[PDB]
Amino acid sequence: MKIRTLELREKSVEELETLAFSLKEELLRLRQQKNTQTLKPHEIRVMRKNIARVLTVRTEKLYAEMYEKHKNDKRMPKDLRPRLTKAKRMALTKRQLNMSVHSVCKRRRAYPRMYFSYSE
Amino acid sequence: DTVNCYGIDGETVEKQLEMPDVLRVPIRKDLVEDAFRCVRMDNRQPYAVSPNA
Amino acid sequence: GSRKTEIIKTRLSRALVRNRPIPVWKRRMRGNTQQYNMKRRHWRRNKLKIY
Amino acid sequence: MKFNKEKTASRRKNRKAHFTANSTERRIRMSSPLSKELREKYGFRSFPIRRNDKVVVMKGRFKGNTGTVVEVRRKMYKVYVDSCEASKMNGRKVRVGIDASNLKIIELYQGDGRDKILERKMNNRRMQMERAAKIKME
Amino acid sequence: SKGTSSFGKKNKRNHILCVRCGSMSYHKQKLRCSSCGYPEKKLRNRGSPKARRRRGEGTGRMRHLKKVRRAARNGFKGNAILRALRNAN
RNA sequence: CACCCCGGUGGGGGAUCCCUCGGCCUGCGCGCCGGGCAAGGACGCGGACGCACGCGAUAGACGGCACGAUCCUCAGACACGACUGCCGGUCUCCGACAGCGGCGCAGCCGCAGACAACCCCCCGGACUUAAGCAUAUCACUAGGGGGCGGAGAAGAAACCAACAGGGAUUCCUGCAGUAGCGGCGAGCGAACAGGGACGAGCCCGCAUGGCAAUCGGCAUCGCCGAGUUGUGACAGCGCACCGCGAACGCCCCGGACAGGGCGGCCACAGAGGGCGACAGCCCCGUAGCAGCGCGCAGCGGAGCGAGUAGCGCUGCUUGGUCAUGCAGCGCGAAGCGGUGGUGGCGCCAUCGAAGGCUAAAUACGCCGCAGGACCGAUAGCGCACAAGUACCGCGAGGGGACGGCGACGAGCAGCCCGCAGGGGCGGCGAAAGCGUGAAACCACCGGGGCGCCCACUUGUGGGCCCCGUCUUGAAACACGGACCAAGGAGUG
RNA sequence: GUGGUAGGAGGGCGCGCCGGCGCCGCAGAAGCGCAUGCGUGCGCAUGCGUGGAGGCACCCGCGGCGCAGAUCUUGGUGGCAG
Ligand SMILES: [Mg+2]
Ligand SMILES: [Mg+2]
Ligand SMILES: [Mg+2]
Ligand SMILES: [Mg+2]
Ligand SMILES: [Mg+2]
Ligand SMILES: [Mg+2]
Ligand SMILES: [Mg+2]
Ligand SMILES: [Mg+2]
Ligand SMILES: [Mg+2]
Ligand SMILES: [Mg+2]
Ligand SMILES: [Mg+2]
Ligand SMILES: [Mg+2]
Ligand SMILES: [Mg+2]
Ligand SMILES: [Mg+2]
Ligand SMILES: [Mg+2]
Ligand SMILES: [Mg+2]
Ligand SMILES: [Mg+2]
Ligand SMILES: [Mg+2]
Ligand SMILES: [Mg+2]
Ligand SMILES: [Mg+2]
Ligand SMILES: [Mg+2]
Ligand SMILES: [Mg+2]
Ligand SMILES: [Mg+2]
Ligand SMILES: [Mg+2]
Ligand SMILES: [Mg+2]
Ligand SMILES: [Mg+2]
Ligand SMILES: [Mg+2]
Ligand SMILES: [Mg+2]
Ligand SMILES: [Mg+2]
Ligand SMILES: [Mg+2]
Ligand SMILES: [Mg+2]
Ligand SMILES: [Mg+2]
Ligand SMILES: [Mg+2]
Ligand SMILES: [Mg+2]
Ligand SMILES: [Mg+2]
Ligand SMILES: [Mg+2]
Ligand SMILES: [Mg+2]
Ligand SMILES: [Mg+2]
Ligand SMILES: [Mg+2]
Ligand SMILES: [Mg+2]
Ligand SMILES: [Mg+2]
Ligand SMILES: [Zn+2]
Repeated sequence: MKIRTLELREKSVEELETLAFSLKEELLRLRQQKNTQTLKPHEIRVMRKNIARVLTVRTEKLYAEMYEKHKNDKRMPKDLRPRLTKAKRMALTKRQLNMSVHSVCKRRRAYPRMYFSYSE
Repeated sequence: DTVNCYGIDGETVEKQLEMPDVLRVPIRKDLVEDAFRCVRMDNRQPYAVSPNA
Repeated sequence: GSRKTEIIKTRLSRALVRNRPIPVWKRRMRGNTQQYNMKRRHWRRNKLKIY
Repeated sequence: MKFNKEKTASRRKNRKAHFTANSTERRIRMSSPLSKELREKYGFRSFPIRRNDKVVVMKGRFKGNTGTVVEVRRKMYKVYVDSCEASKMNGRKVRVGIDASNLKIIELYQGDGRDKILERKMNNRRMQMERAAKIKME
Repeated sequence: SKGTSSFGKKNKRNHILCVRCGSMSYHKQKLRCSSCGYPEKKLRNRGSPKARRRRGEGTGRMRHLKKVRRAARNGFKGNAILRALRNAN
């Protein structure tokens, strides 16, 4: 947690792409020092994890950006649709299940639900 | 044979009831044991080994 | 046998790096009930099925 | 009796829940009673023990000793109090592990936001006592 | 002849690594795995009642299924970043 | 001297007992896979990392939120959030294509693969029972193939009935081990009722003709397409959902109090677990306490089902009997037809097939949860342990064994000897030193010499062949038995 | 009055657990070893040693309830055999 997420929200998506490449370089210099010399035990750990932290903030900013790009799209990208289940994505909608023929509409309209109470 | 009904004071007799005829029934100790044996195995839950075991 | 496919050598390398004792710092960990690696494999006694 | 069917009275599941408790639950299970001087201020019965807590030992060999908590270890459930020690052979003094139930907190540490956590339990206890007072009023 | 002498000639290896199931059961001549039946599309009908216990579903990592159990438990709310964006509009 | 027997000490081994983060069973809940790349696999990923488990090049905690001080073997990390929890990201590669299919289709989609308990469709045994056996039985099972779903299938009468008539399906009870089938042998074997659970009903087709009023797609209010070989209709949903929870002191014993004794206290809490012995009051807990909203609009209604029904033949099936069902083939309908335990014909009675949908009651494994007159490490799952692991098999596959110090605070290496393993004096601890430590067996020591029964003055006499078993008959030159522990067979 | 195979019957002993009921246990439970006693017998009780946390008796109820054998099963160990 050497690189904090608070600073990564300020950077842009392509600015996080360059940061992950720059942090990958420093990890290669750390893996050099681990082989040749000693290192503090979690230096490779920390630099590996803030590469992941930069890339996560990159992904989280990119999901937010791509959603507002293709929000009012006819077909949104599959990334931005909710991954329910293949069966649940192929389910009929509640509007489609409520679809009934004209005779069922007229009958429910002409004979609606009654609210009543009985007593003997 | 009349029984007292006590208050929560525990000493004052409030009513004096007659004994109900249930409590004057001569006890058949064998019959209460025979019924207790079958009543005890009303909540008897099953046990078995696994059929593959 | 000095001629092998890419899959054979990767499986042979994975069998080789696996075949090592418990690192000695693990014997000082609490709750470490393992004293020696019981899954050690010797090349003459135990065969690998890498064909 | 326990009338909640969804909680276990099972010994096996309660014992497994104790030894495979996670670290958040193991902190709660390592609670310790307060003194009466702390309970007049805070009100709650006990609180989870922490490092730098002043503690009087209530049971065991060190019973009646006072000292600060210098080490809590959640796995194996042991609180190590300053001035509750035993020597090794090489003269090295080791703190002796005491269960948290055998310790009573004399002075609560309040440094690392713990005064917030004490006041959160204190206020929720005070608020829940107000609801039970109104319900018994009605 | 029949026994100890004939075992010296057993230096062919007929069943090699299957690319689908990873057992050493893919035959070279037959070009079919004896365990899982690759390259048939459906899995081979397992030859024993215990073979499902060794090789079936749940005996592996269940990488997608453990995720979809966790999403189903929470109500399939899905991606946490996109969840707040659909909630705002 | 050896040998044998008995005891003591020490071995040997792991029985017993006590324990149990495990199993088993029952109930309930859930019932959610997949080109958005599944199941499964391969290969990689930890600072020191083999196994296990976790994970995917964002590779041994990446983000958000909650939590709030430790994690630990070393080194280190940590309020700029340790350890955690919940959810989400990332999620290599092999493994679902000679792909197949839908839609005018700039293109957009679907199918495949997994799951195999439950359910639906097809295929379909034999052992077995009949004291043989062939039909029968096992069994319309096992098994194989295909296919779904959270249930499925079924389902709104071409039904039951013969009454004073009932009224979808499914399930329960019951009819009923009955009618009946059956080398009428073995055996098999339903239905209507009556009672109940649960309840629910609907639709397409022959829709206007003063104009397809209908739909799909798009780069969208306009094109293009479908379509007259005929398109056409909205009543149901959603959110919220806590944190706190009462009450104990002294004395004794002890390594330690939860024990004993005395005295209290709380209880809508005396369920259970932890804590150095057995705790209502030490801890975790336990009893106890909290809801709501938003919706429903219109325009046809007599439409009707053919290579079918039925008949004939055949094969299968069924309790179904001069045919119950199903199929194939031949024949092939009607305006009235079907049916009436099932020969034909006639009556009378009762329904309307050959098109479609339909909740609930019903079934069920994994998994989650909760229980139990279950089992307690040779038991219980194969697995309480690095178990579908080690290991074996070319392969399909096969498949074990192994639990326990203590207050997880101490439990060491001081001195002498030995190259060393170690030994001896010591050391820690209440003790054990990975609980208890039976027997077989063994070492040494001590005592004694029938293998047993009887008798007594204990070494003599008298009596005794090896048990089990089958057998007319066993000491048998009948068979099984080296020893010991544990397990081990009339149950449901 | 007194034998007894196959066999039937009765009454008890013993084991795991149950509903009760009397109790016991760190001042030492079960288990185990050796003794003594009781008992026709199944078996029971005690003493001492060990052990270190549970157990006993009786009445009830449930039963996977009693072993010398099965070329029994599993484990251990002998003789053979230095
Ligand atoms: Mg080679
Ligand atoms: Mg070899
Ligand atoms: Mg050859
Ligand atoms: Mg060949
Ligand atoms: Mg001896
Ligand atoms: Mg054993
Ligand atoms: Mg279950
Ligand atoms: Mg994937
Ligand atoms: Mg993180
Ligand atoms: Mg399929
Ligand atoms: Mg059979
Ligand atoms: Mg026969
Ligand atoms: Mg026979
Ligand atoms: Mg025969
Ligand atoms: Mg499904
Ligand atoms: Mg259906
Ligand atoms: Mg039959
Ligand atoms: Mg129409
Ligand atoms: Mg409390
Ligand atoms: Mg026909
Ligand atoms: Mg008619
Ligand atoms: Mg009739
Ligand atoms: Mg119809
Ligand atoms: Mg044992
Ligand atoms: Mg076992
Ligand atoms: Mg062989
Ligand atoms: Mg021992
Ligand atoms: Mg005879
Ligand atoms: Mg003879
Ligand atoms: Mg004999
Ligand atoms: Mg002879
Ligand atoms: Mg023999
Ligand atoms: Mg036995
Ligand atoms: Mg006699
Ligand atoms: Mg007899
Ligand atoms: Mg007993
Ligand atoms: Mg007894
Ligand atoms: Mg038995
Ligand atoms: Mg025996
Ligand atoms: Mg015998
Ligand atoms: Mg031998
Ligand atoms: Zn394969």
